[PDB]
Amino acid sequence: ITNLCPFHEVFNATTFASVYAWNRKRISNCVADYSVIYNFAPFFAFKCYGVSPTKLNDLCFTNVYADSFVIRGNEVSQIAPGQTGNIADYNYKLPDDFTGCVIAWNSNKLDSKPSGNYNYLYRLFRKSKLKPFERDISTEIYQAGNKPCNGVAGSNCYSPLQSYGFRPTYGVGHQPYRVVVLSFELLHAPATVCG
Amino acid sequence: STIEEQAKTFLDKFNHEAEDLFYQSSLASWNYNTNITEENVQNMNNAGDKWSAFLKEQSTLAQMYPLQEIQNLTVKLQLQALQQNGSSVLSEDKSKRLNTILNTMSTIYSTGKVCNPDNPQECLLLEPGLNEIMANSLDYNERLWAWESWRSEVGKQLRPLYEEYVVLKNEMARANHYEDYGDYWRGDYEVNGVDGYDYSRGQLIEDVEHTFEEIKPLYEHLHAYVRAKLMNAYPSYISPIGCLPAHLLGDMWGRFWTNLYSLTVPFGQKPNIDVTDAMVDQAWDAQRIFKEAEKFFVSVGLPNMTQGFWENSMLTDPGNVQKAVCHPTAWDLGKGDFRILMCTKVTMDDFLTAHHEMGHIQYDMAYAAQPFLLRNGANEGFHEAVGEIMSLSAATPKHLKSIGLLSPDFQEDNETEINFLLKQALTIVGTLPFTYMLEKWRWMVFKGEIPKDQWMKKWWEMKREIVGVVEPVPHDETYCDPASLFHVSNDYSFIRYYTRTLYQFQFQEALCQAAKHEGPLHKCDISNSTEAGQKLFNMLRLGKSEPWTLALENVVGAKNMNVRPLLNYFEPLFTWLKDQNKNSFVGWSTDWSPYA
Ligand SMILES: *[C@@H]1O[C@H](CO)[C@@H](O[C@@H]2O[C@H](CO)[C@@H](O[C@@H]3O[C@H](CO[C@H]4O[C@H](CO)[C@@H](O)[C@H](O)[C@@H]4O)[C@@H](O)[C@H](O[C@H]4O[C@H](CO)[C@@H](O)[C@H](O)[C@@H]4O)[C@@H]3O)[C@H](O)[C@H]2NC(C)=O)[C@H](O)[C@H]1NC(C)=O
Ligand SMILES: *[C@@H]1O[C@H](CO)[C@@H](O[C@@H]2O[C@H](CO)[C@@H](O[C@@H]3O[C@H](CO)[C@@H](O)[C@H](O)[C@@H]3O)[C@H](O)[C@H]2NC(C)=O)[C@H](O)[C@H]1NC(C)=O
Ligand SMILES: *[C@@H]1O[C@H](CO)[C@@H](O[C@@H]2O[C@H](CO)[C@@H](O)[C@H](O)[C@H]2NC(C)=O)[C@H](O)[C@H]1NC(C)=O
Ligand SMILES: *[C@@H]1O[C@H](CO)[C@@H](O[C@@H]2O[C@H](CO)[C@@H](O)[C@H](O)[C@H]2NC(C)=O)[C@H](O)[C@H]1NC(C)=O
Ligand SMILES: *[C@@H]1O[C@H](CO)[C@@H](O)[C@H](O)[C@H]1NC(C)=O
Ligand SMILES: *[C@@H]1O[C@H](CO)[C@@H](O)[C@H](O)[C@H]1NC(C)=O
Ligand SMILES: *[C@@H]1O[C@H](CO)[C@@H](O)[C@H](O)[C@H]1NC(C)=O
Repeated sequence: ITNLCPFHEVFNATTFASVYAWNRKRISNCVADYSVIYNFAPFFAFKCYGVSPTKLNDLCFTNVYADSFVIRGNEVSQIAPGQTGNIADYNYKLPDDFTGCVIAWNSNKLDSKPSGNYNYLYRLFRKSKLKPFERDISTEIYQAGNKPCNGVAGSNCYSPLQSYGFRPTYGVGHQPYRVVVLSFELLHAPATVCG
Repeated sequence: STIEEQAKTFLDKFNHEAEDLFYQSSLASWNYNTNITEENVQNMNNAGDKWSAFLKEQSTLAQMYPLQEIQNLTVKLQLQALQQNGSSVLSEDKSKRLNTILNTMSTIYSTGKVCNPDNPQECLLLEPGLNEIMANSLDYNERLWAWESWRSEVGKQLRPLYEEYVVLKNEMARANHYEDYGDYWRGDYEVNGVDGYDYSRGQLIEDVEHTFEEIKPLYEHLHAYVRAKLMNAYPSYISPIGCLPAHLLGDMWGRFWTNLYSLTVPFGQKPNIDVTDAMVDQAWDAQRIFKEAEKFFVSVGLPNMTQGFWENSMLTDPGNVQKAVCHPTAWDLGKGDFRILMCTKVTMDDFLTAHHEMGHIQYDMAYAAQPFLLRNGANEGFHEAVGEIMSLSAATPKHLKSIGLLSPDFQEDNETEINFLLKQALTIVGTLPFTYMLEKWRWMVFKGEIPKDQWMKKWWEMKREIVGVVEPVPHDETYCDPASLFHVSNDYSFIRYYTRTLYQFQFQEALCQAAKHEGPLHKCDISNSTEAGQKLFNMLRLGKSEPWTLALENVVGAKNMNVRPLLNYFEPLFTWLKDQNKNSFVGWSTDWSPYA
C-alpha cells in the first residue's frame, strides 16, 4: 500500500471558496482509506445514501469526485436529493439517484471576524432552474421589468450575486458551515480505486 | 411579468439588506448601553443615521408599485408598512423645526431641576429625590411645594412648544390621508381586506367607552375605601364627599397607587408574603434565579435559551468605571442573537422581573421565521400582555411552595387573600381611569374641539369628573401640566396599557381554563400543563401575518376586548369592598375645591 488517496487536501484546506463557484476534484489511481475522515471534529451531519458507511472499504468504484463549498448553518438540510429551496435549485443541484455521503462541520472560529465577512457570495436570482451537477459564474444584471436594463442597475435591475455576512456573535443557524460532498459512480472501465 | 412578482423580488432584496443594517445598529446601541463612552455615542449616531437613510431611500423607491394590483394580502401589508414608516411629506424647514422642537422637549424634560423652597442654595432632580419624597414623605406642605414647583417649572417653558408641536403634527397628518394625528395614532388597530374580521378606526373609542362604563363601579368602591383610609391618615384636609387632593396620591402624577399600601393595608397583623429572607438564607444568586425562570418556562413545553444568550447577556451590575443603565430591557438584535440587560439584586421584585423579561424574550424568539417586516407583535398590546401574564402566574403561593422558597407550613385564608388582591388592585385598577382620561384629552386636543384658552379648564373639569381628583392649587393657562409627563413630552402613544390590561386577563383566563384549573382564578398555576403552552405558542408563532382579531379568536373564542375576565378576577375583593362601604357614601363631589 503506497499510493494513499489523499483526502487531507480536500479537507484541511483553509479555503473553501464560494458556493456559487464550487471546486471539483477528481480522485483516481490511488488506494482510498476513508478512516482518515473520522479524525476531525464531530460532524454536524454525516449522511450516506447509497452505500453503508461500514462497508466503504469493501466496495470500490471507477472514480470518486469531491466538491467543497461553504454555506449557512440552516441550509444544510437542502444539500440532499429531492430537496427544494434557493441554494439547492440555484447554486448546487443534486440528482435523484445520488450515491455518496454528505459531510458538514462548523467553522465559526475559522470563518468569522468581528468586522464582518463579505468573501462568501451566493446567487439570489436566475432566469431558470439548474440541471443536476451544473455550475454558473455569469454575472449579469437580472432584468425583472419590461424595459431593458441596458446593463445598469436601478429600478427593476438587480445584481444576481449577494454576499453573506459572518460575525462571531451570530447565533446557531447563521454561522458558517463547511460542506464536503463525495460521489461514487460506474462506467465501462476498471475500477482500480480501493484498498 | 406582473406587479406582484416585481414587488416580491424587491421585498426579497430588502429583507436581506435590512437584517444586516438593523443588526449593526442594534449592536452599536447595545455597546453604548453597556458602555457609556463618547466613542460609543458616535458609533450609535453613525449606525442610526445609516439605518434611517437606508429606510428613507427604500421607502422612496417603494412608491412605484400601486397597491390595487396585489392580492396576496401579505406583500400589500409589507409595502404599506414600508411606505407608512419611511415616507415624509414635510418641507425641509418644517422638518428641521419639528426635530428641533422634539430635541428641545427631550432635553428640557431630562435636565429639568427644581430647587429647594425659597432658597437658591440647592436644586434637586426628579428621579433622585423628588420621587422618593413623593413616595415616602408624609409632609403635606413639602408634597404641595414639590408638586406645584415641579409642575410650574416644567410646564411654563413647554406650553408654547407644545402648541407649535401640535400645529406641526396636525399639518403633517392633514398632508397625509388621515384626518388628524389622533386618527393617525388610532390607525394601528385598523384591520382591512378581510371579511368577518374588519375593524374601523372609529370603533376603538366606542369600545373603550363601553369598557369604562362597565368597569366604573369597582373603581368607585375602591376610591371610597381609599378615601376613608386617607381620612384616617390625614384628618383635617380631606372632605367627606369631595375629591382627593392630587398631591397625596403617593407619586408625582397619580399613575400608580402602589405606595399607599402601607396606609391602606386591610389586615396589617397578618404576615406578608415575602421570600427575600428565604433567598438570603438559601444563598441564591442571579444565575440561579435565571435558571429557575428558564426551568419554569421549560415546564410548559416551550424551548429554552441557547448558549449565546448565557454567554453574552449581562445580569449583574458591573460597577467600578463601567457604568450602564440599569432599567431592565429585553434585546432582540436579530439574526438569532437574543440578550437581556438588567442590574439584578436578590429580591422578589427582581425574581418576578426575570420572568417578565423572559416572556418578552420567548415572544421575540417565537416569530423568528416570519419576514423582517412581519417580525413584530399583532399590535401594541399583545407584547406587553404576553410579558405580564407570566409575572401574574409566577407570584402564586403554589409556585413558591413548589420552588421551595416558601415554607410548606404556610397557610392561606381570608386575610392573606384579601391583602394580596388589594395590593394587586392598587397597582392595576388605579391607572385605568388615568390612562383613559389622558388618551381622551389628547384625542380631543388633536381633533381641535378644545381651544388653547380652555385647555386647562377642560383638563381640570374632567379631572374632577372622571378620576375624581381635584387640584390642590388653582392654575391659569400659563402652565402645561400634561407636558410634565414623560410619554406626553416624548410623543408616545398611551392606549397600549389600557388594551394590555384587558388582554392579559383574557389570556390568563383562557390558559387557566385550558389547564383544567378549578377554584378561584387568582390561585392558578400553568407550570406543568402542556396544552396551554401549546395554544400560547400557536398564537405566538403567527406574528403580524394574521389579524389581531383572528389571533384573539384563536385564543379565547372572541373578536373583541372584554372586561368580564377582570371582573371575575376581582369579584372576591369586590364583595368585601361592598361589605366595608356600608357607612360611607359612594361618589365624589365636583363642586369641592380644597383651596376654598
Ligand atoms: C417604524 O418606525 C417606528 C418609529 O416611528 C418604530 O417604532 C418604535 O418601535 C419600538 C419597538 O416597539 C418602540 O420601542 C418601545 O419603546 C418603549 C418606550 O420606552 C421608553 O421609555 C423607557 C423607560 O420607561 C426607556 O427605557 C426606553 O428606551 C424608551 O425611551 C419601550 O418601553 C418599549 O419596551 C417595552 O418592551 C420591552 C421588551 O422589548 C420591555 O422590557 C419594556 O419594559 C417595555 O415594556 C419598546 O422598546 C418605539 O417606542 C417605537 N417608536 C415610537 C416613536 O413609538 C418601529 O420599530 C419601526 N418599524 C420597523 C423598523 O419595522
Ligand atoms: C403569497 O406569496 C407567498 C410568497 O411566495 C406565498 O408563500 C409561498 O407558498 C408556497 C406554497 O405554500 C411555499 O412553497 C413551499 O416552499 C418550501 C420551501 O421554502 C417547500 O419545502 C414546500 O414544499 C413548498 O413548495 C413558499 O415557500 C411560500 N413562500 C414564502 C416566502 O413563504 C403564498 O402562498 C402567496 N399567497 C397566495 C394566496 O398566493
Ligand atoms: C468600554 O469602553 C471603552 C472605551 O470605548 C473600551 O476601551 C476601548 O477598548 C478597545 C478594545 O478593547 C480599544 O481599541 C480602545 O482603544 C479602548 N478605548 C479606550 C478609551 O480605552 C473598553 O474596552 C470597553 N469595555 C468593555 C468591557 O468592552
Ligand atoms: C410539576 O412537576 C414537578 C415535578 O413532577 C413538581 O415538583 C415537585 O413539587 C412538590 C410539591 O408539590 C415537591 O415536594 C417536589 O420536591 C417537587 N419535585 C421536583 C423534582 O421539583 C411540581 O410541584 C409540579 N407543579 C405543580 C404546580 O404541581
Ligand atoms: C490543516 O492541517 C494542518 C496540519 O495537519 C494544521 O497545521 C492546520 O492548522 C490545519 N488547518 C485547518 C484550517 O484545519
Ligand atoms: C433546557 O436546557 C437544558 C440545559 O440547561 C437542556 O438539557 C434541555 O434539553 C433544554 N430544554 C429543551 C426542551 O431542550
Ligand atoms: C372569613 O372567613 C370566615 C370563614 O368561616 C367567614 O365566616 C367570614 O365571613 C370571612 N370574613 C370575610 C371578611 O370574608
